[PDB]
Amino acid sequence: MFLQYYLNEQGDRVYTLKKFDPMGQQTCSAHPARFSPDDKYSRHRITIKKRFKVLMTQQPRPVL
Amino acid sequence: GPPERVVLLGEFLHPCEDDIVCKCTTDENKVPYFNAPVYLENKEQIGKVDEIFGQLRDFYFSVKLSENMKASSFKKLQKFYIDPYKLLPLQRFLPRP
Amino acid sequence: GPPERVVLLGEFLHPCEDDIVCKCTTDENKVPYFNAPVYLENKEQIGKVDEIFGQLRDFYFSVKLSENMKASSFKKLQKFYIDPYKLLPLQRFLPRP
Amino acid sequence: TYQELLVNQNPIAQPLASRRLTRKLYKCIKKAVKQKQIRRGVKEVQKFVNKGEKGIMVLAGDTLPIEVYCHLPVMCEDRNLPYVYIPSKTDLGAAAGSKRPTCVIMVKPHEEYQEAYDECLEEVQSLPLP
Amino acid sequence: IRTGFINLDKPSNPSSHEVVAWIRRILRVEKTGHSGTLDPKVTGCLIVCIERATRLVKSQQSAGKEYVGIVRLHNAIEGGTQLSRALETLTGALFQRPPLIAAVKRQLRVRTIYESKMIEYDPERRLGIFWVSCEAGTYIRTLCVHLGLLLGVGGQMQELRRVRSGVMSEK
Amino acid sequence: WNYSFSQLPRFLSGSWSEFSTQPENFLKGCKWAPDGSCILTNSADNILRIYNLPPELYHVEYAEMVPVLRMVEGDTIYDYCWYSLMSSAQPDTSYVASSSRENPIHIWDAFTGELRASFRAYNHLDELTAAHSLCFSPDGSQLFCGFNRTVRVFSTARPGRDCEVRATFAKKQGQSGIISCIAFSPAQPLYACGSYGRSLGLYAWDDGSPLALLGGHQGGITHLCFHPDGNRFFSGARKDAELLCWDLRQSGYPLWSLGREVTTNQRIYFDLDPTGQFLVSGSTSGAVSVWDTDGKPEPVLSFLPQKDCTNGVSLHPSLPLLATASGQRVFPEPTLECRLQLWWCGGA
Repeated sequence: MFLQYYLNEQGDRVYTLKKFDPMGQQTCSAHPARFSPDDKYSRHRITIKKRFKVLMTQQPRPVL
Repeated sequence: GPPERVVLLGEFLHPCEDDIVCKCTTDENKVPYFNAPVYLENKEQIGKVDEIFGQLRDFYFSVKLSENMKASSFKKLQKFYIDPYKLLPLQRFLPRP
Repeated sequence: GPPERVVLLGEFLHPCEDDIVCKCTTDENKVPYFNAPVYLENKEQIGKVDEIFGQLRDFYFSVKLSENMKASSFKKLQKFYIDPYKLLPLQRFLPRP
Repeated sequence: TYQELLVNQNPIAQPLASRRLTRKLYKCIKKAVKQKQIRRGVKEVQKFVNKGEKGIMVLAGDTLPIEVYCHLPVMCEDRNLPYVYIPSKTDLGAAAGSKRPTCVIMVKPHEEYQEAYDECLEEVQSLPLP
Repeated sequence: IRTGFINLDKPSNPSSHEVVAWIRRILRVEKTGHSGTLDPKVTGCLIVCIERATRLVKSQQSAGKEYVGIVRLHNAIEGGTQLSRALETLTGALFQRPPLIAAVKRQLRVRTIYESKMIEYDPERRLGIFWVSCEAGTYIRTLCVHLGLLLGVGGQMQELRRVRSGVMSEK
Repeated sequence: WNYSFSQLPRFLSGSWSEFSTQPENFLKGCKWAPDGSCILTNSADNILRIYNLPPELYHVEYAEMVPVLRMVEGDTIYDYCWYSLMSSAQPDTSYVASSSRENPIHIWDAFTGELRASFRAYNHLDELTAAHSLCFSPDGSQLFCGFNRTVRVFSTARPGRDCEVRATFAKKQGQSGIISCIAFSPAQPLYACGSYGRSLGLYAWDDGSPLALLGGHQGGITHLCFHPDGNRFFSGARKDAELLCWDLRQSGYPLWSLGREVTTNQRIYFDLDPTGQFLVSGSTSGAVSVWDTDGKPEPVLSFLPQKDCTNGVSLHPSLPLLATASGQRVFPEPTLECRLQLWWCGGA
């Protein structure tokens, strides 16, 4: 849809309409991916998120 | 709920079979709505206008009293008050020009 | 029909998509009823109150105009009037003590 | 110009095609679109990988969020289908004769561009895997 | 899990009651609550309380929200500063008519907008990003209509996302 | 003066320079005012432009045409039209309706170019929906406008959200899809709706009750024209080679089919004479074709305004003037300018 964003230097979302940020990188869509409850590709997403070290379990653990 | 203000409707005459007959004394001879709430000057509802009768410029009205009220309570020439929006002008009942 | 009297509701600001936006200037900061008829001081109905918006003590209202009216007709700071019974007190919308 | 698009790549966009291989893949897509032998959406590509239709699956390496298409790499590895990433989604759409972008295309084989298809297929399978 | 909650990023198709239904199928639990409705096409922060955490839902539902939305204006304005001033006007305790439901006309009510900000404006498409911090139960669709009336050009809420639900945010 | 396509139309001034401001701009049709005073043009920049009739016609070289008005919209313009009963003698009649993406139906004053009124169509959720088509009634009292599965009828006198809603699809029965064009019969008390769902529908004016439902076309219908007889009418579609001729008598099946190259998802216009004898149509190739309607319509002429798509064609109601709008969407590749033009079609 219309809302895009890019991250500033302290990790906050900076919302914008424009497809490119002030440093020339592409802006992400603000909205998450569309979900289906009948999705059967859980194995597949874990498989390659593990491979490229971007699964949520492999990130730095949050400070609570 | 309780209205912002109330205007003089009329004064108490004799009771009649557990409701109260009252002489109407409105400014400009205005006529109340049927089932219009009747208040005392403290803005407490005593009843509702049941009957309207008599001559056009000298008319009476009976008041069907509230659940908690009794017809013996009221004194002679005690005034009653009405929400000014459920009055109507006398011209409405007078004939068309 | 036409009401017995009308009280100052508000003044004309800019039009907006064939209805008219108006700054509310009532005595005691009273708030109009939704779909309350809006009159000019001649007691002629121009429209009805559609939207009410803005801060509590400085609010606006749009007027959905009548069949025969046009939004171009009205001048800046032209006053509009309402039947005083379809106003409400501000205290109603303020929080309970 | 190519190196500027390399900033926008995903975490999961490997193996990325070489600059010349990217050019070969676009030219193969143009010929396949003319012959009416491609599939464009995730919706489509997912449907025909399930049916078991063979083809080179070209992915856009700047797709975000990755959840929209990150199941497809493993769907290919289950069926031994050859897949490859390319720098941008806009160019992948532009290769298919479209102004709007797309994140994935599957090129089917055909007689009219069989030699170009086999040239692309050979280099895709030869890529180093992460 | 029975004493827990999820800080969910709600997707853009389903209703908020459908989303928490899907969560209670997946996790295989009997009860869930959801920190205030997001409308079917709205995304963002939705605190989903599970089981014994549903005892906290009133505190979560009553908490202050934040939104990032897009207003689409129906005619051109002078510039981004004019939209920025209309947002400053609609700060503080505002009148808002609650929408009709089952032909039950709810009365005009008051809701506070704590802060407003005009983030970006596009004169070509007549689109404006706004950020709003507000009380629970504020109608942002209604805010965009009023913002359009106040400018004189007219307007509608194109898009919406909730970036904060009380204690939890998208950060 | 009278129309004659025994000879190729002579060139008369057009405008190219202002359309070349934006990259990959293109015209989206052209329409004469019903009195013949001026011509209205849509473009991919979302700017309606009005050009006056050339003074040098009545006064040889002609200068490049300049528009007397530019009236900017903020989004894709789906449809636009002159008021049905326009005359340049009356400021109250000279105005232009215009619908745009996620916007109200705007009414623009044709002299000053100010926003004069707004008609607003809301769905059941109270969200604004934009009209994909526009048509004034032959009296000029009502403004018909097409949406997904429904026509709305605003009263021209009362601008606003107030409208009579007319559903064309009820419990999976009737005319489905976005209603892309409306047109009224000059003689009969009816109107015809074309849809992007393949079908045509006829409807009675007063009630909106279906008179007929017609197939024929192999793509989404984009335009309609009634013949001045009242019986006969014509239709055209996107990505569809045939321009279908119909008749209100002997209904249910199209009488004839006229060939034209349409290879894009475009509203390629076509128009009749005021007298009703000739029929002119554009093409994605560029070639403007002409048929004599007075049996099957006979091909009279084919000529090329430019080496590009001729999307718009408009015939002047009094004079023998053909207007032509050009341009189309260019498709990219991994790493001629569009124009309005006038043409004299009078006899020797």
